Amino acid sequence: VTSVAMPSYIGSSLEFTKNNLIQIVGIKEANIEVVEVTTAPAGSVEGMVVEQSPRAGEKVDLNKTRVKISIYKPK
Repeated sequence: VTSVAMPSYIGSSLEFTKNNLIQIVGIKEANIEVVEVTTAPAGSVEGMVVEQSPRAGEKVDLNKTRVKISIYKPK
């Protein structure tokens, strides 16, 4: 079975998170969706990962899972 635990990316930059998934975890670029969210916990920095699917430590299948990364982009 080619399923690993999802790293915790909350608080990291999008660039780090995307390239970690691709180069270290082995997720295909096609299976990463980036969404911008307008709200985030207090202290969040614009551009930072504030939510992720799968959640930290949950199963991610290297070929099946559609990874979703939410980035804080306030108005």
